[PDB]
Amino acid sequence: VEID
Amino acid sequence: FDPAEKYKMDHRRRGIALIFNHERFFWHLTLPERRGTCADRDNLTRRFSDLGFEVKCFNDLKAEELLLKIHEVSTVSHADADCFVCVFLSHGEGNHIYAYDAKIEIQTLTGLFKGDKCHSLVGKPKIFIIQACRGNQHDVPVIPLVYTLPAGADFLMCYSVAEGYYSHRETVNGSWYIQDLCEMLGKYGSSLEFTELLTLVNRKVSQRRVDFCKDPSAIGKKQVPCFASMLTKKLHFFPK
Repeated sequence: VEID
Repeated sequence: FDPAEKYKMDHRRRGIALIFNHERFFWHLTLPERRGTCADRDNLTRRFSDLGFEVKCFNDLKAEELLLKIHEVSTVSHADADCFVCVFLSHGEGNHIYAYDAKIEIQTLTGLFKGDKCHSLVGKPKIFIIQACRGNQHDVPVIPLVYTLPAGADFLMCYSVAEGYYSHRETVNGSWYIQDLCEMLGKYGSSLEFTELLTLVNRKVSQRRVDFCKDPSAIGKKQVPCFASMLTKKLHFFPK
């Protein structure tokens, strides 16, 4: 999961 | 006064859906690549095409190019369309999203579709959907214990997260919000009222959590989407  | 009044969605065309899809950024912005974004782009393309939209995608446009393209679209006639949809998939913070090389304030984009600037969308839904971070707060989990029209009317702003927060994207499946939006479009898009459907998306996204993370402090963090309606009627996408 990555941060936008 | 009819409490059940619906927008007229019987024009010859559903309308245009634009998707601005941003995966990489000018090196000096120091922004990480957004793997999974082309999955969102493709997912949305399928769901909106199924609802009758003419979908047009643009990938990694620079700000000037992006502005030119949105200006163009705001100037072509939408007389025989039901509505207009515009999607941004990118980084952001505050009240801005990033094009490849520079930030753009979201109000710059929407202002071009206000009623005085775009007469052929007057009285028609103008729907903006924004998958982007909106600040540097990472939401934590909790548990329960003559009638003219205003030129600002009939916008619907659909944000992947509430103001000020990070938004989440899976590197393969795409963003939490776009996956859940597309799932709900697939199941309910052609029947439920659109803000009712967005509310379902809010519940879906709010159930997800960061299950694994290199930063242990971010495990279990959360996100709630947020939509703002200046709509004046019920909005449906019944098969045309």
